[PDB]
Amino acid sequence: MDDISVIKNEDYEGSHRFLAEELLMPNANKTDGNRSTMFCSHLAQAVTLQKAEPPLVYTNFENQVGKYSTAGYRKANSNYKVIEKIYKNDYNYVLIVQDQETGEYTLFERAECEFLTEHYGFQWDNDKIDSLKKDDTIEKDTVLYKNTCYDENMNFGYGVNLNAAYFSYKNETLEDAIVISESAAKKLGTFSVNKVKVSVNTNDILLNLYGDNENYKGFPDIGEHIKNQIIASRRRFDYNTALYELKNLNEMRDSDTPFFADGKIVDIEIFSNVPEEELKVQKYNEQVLYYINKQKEFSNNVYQKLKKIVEGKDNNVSDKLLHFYNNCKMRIDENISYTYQNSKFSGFIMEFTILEEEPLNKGSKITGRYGNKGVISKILPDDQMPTVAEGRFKGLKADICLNPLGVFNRLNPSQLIEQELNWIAKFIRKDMEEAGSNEEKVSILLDFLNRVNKEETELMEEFINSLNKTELEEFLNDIIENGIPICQKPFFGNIGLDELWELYNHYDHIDYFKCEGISTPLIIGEIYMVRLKHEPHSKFSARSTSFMNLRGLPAKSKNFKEHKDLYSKTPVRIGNMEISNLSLTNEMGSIMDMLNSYSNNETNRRELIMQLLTGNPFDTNIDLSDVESGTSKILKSLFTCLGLSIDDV
Amino acid sequence: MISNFRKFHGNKNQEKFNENLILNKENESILNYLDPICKTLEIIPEITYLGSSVEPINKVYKFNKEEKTSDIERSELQLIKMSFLIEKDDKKEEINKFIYFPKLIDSQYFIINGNRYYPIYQLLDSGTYRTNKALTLKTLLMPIVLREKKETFDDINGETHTMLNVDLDLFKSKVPFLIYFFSKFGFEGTLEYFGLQDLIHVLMKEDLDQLDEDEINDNVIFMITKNISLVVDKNFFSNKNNQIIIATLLNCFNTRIKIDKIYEKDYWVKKLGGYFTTNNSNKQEKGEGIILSFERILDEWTKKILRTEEKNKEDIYSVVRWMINNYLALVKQDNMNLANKRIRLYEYLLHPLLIKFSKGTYRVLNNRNSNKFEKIKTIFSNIQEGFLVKKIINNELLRYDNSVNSISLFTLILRYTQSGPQSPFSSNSTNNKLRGLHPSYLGRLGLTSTSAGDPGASGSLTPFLELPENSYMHFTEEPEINLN
Repeated sequence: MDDISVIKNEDYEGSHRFLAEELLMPNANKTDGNRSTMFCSHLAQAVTLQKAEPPLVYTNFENQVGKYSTAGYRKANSNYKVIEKIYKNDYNYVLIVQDQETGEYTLFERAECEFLTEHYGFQWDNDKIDSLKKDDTIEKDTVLYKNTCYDENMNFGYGVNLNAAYFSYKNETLEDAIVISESAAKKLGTFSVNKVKVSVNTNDILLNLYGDNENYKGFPDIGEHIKNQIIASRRRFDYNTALYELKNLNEMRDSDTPFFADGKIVDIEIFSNVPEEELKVQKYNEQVLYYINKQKEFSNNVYQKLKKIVEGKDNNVSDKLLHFYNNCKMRIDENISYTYQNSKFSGFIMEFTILEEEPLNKGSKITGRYGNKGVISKILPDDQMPTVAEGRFKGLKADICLNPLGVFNRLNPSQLIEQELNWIAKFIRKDMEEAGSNEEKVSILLDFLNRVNKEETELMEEFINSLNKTELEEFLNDIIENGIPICQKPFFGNIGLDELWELYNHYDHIDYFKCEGISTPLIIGEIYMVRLKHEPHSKFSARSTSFMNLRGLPAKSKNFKEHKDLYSKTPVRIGNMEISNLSLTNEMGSIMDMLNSYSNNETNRRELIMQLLTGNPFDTNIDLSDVESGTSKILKSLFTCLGLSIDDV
Repeated sequence: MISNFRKFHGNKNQEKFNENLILNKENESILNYLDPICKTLEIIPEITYLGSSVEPINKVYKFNKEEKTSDIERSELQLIKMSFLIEKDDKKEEINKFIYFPKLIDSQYFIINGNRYYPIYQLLDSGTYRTNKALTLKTLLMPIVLREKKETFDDINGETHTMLNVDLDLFKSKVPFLIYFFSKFGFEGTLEYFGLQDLIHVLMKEDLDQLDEDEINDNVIFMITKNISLVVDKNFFSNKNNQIIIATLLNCFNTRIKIDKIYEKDYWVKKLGGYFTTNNSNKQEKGEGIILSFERILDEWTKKILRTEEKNKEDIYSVVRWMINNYLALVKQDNMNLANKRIRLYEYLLHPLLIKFSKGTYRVLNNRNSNKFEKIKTIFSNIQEGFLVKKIINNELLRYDNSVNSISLFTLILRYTQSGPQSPFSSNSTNNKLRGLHPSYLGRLGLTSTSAGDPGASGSLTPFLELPENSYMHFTEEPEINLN
């Protein structure tokens, strides 16, 4: 293949026009392709972090990426002027606003959650919109509300900065394993929001889980938090026999259908299909009668609030406002029946949205930018982790220890460069902090920035000379506290090898840190960490005895999808080679007995269950019986349908 | 203040992104793509098109007591109204159909049944490309394909030549490409139309006896029948592409022939019929039908898409002539190059309506000894207001939105897949060539981002890409081979 000859490096000079999704990862011309191509998937699967921070070593390309991603923030397209705002609940409320240049009307709704997918979401950090009130003015560039990733000044951020070192800890870092201090685990966090659809029929009722008989609170309140991971449990009721069934509603019974969820309930909504006159008398269906009424009140409000706007001669309204107005005016009318899944349900059905914060736990995965994927193995108190107790800055403690065995074998030397850069930044920052007035302090900085990225020096000088004395002092104090940011581009413009050699040669007062109880020089730097989607609770499964298929064999049941159970009660099948590998041993009768008594013969299964339940728990001496299995009957029926039979002897 | 300096340094950048490319999906209009699919139905002489339009939907509800039914889940739709005028001897019915189509909200996604769906671009070749021992041109529904086969011929003196003959694999048959022209324009008509009538002549036995001896070397004389001979120039025979026509012409004829049968179109119209229908009674009639169909294979959209000049774009015959004139250069080109590929967004979404219309029109085309008006009415009788939505969702044309991060620019805004309707890519086919890379990819596509589940079936467009304007989503403006 000689088609490569068309490619010429003369034109591709000083321009990153040939990189997609690699603009974020720096020093992209050092790592190989096999490890680099994993970074795209790693970025594709990255959950949101509560305490998001901007990266210390930035590629100067993430700001535009954040700006052009409109799925997390909502700004004002044109200058508005607040007309009205109305409430709907404790938190959620809407507002109607009007333009000043076209005369149209639009709506903005404040929320407290978002359902990105079936399990993961985020929480809106709505602050500016709340401060807006009482007919104010909204400008062009203002942002109403934003996600947790974006900071105050639109700077992007999708990870954290953690002190790291390359070390081996009791062979707990074999293969790809990571230990992490408790403080870093506290710093790292995640969100989780899920929606659950409970259903109620005419026959069914709701147990008095919360509260006494005076307040028949079937379900939690608007802002309360659920307990025991049970949101609501409904019990079937039969007309024939209820005297001995409804004696005590404060305790669970044998035949119940509870619903499991965890978190804090934020939003509810109830849809009903029964006449209100019949619902007014039922005492047990009390709390619903509250909320529904409140809901209707809200709707009535809008019908009396902006009815002069849309129904007037102007009628200059956007599509969203008109659709919302029609939808809200639908409810207050009479003789309306809803439908679900193209069917008319009888009893009412509500909605619940539940929000919860999940901390970092053992078994999760965290990766860096260069695709050095790892798995959390064992967390420790911060005391146990190595510390430096000899140098001037005694106290610094590493937060994560990575595997040192597979760094060169993995063919990706970028991590070493990043750690060395952050270590040199730490040393130069401490040297600047030790002494020096503001007159020359910046000079000590500029020299270091002169040998790393020549493009940054001009902007450094311009920004430094632009400010006044007090702001310059504040900025110097801030850079002393946090650390000097270092910028370098992914492909064209960065440090290689000769620059690192010269930088090391110029600074002659630098030595490795001497830890305590180690007797080996060590270096600790700061690296960028991003959490990943993969979790242990999303695939864990166990099964004792679930629903059986129509034929008789066990089969998958759809109950976990509707939040009716904790574990995904799905059995694991024995593969084609599993039986053979079991038959590696000369014993075959034991294999046959196990299979028949586990998932083939009904009588054998029942006999085993009984003999296991009653008898001696410490020592078991079961004795299986001999009864023709189901699979034999199925095969015989199918073959005799074909016209052939299996004959012994 | 680190944040202020970071914002200032970010604002002082120079290689800014391409604003126009990202906000592009909202520029597309359904009415632009609606016309060719409706005009496809014009094959039946009775049906005449009258246009279609979007109807207003804004309305203020007035209080009513009619037991209204409302859905629990939210969805957004838009109404499109199409009109047709069915004309007959006395009946002149007008049919107005209404269809629901999802609307683009937030310029990024559709909301249907409370769920969110993300449209994705599809990448496919422009057409007139080359596959294994064949030259194929993509089309809306009928993929016209040319197939080549080698053949051997002997002249009067006994010299043996190996040449090529081309057949159009249309309607599940192998037919010479010259017989269509011979049926439509005739022998002399085809000779004039190709432009080679000054170099092709037919002579009888008596003229063969009086043949010019000194012109034998200058003009190679080839056998036609036991008595009829062919007069052609060696200079014309020099070029292989020119020799293709001679080989096909000699392959078309058979041993049995009559001098006056050559000028008669029916003489080989019945031959084409016999190729199609075995029964002798209908040999004429059936053949005529094929001709009609052969004049409706090409539609308006394929006319607009092609980059050839106007003179080679009048109709199907001109397209075939232009394709066969430059067969060698077209077959010498490669396939993996990006200069002849494009991206579609809505034409791969409007597929089910076209499929339904084709299925409906074939039934009425294959009707015999019955009143046409009832069948024509039954063609348009069934139009469900939830046809497009149900067919799109059920067949998984759209991709379910399953993402967890807020970084959407590189993940879903710019994503292209090679699979889907009319997609040569197939996992079971094991075509490793399509999953590779080409030097033309660099500079206009991402060479890194690949789906781990199935490599090569999903990438990501380069944010700095600048699609040329007014080229219908074409990466370039000229094909890979100049042909100039």
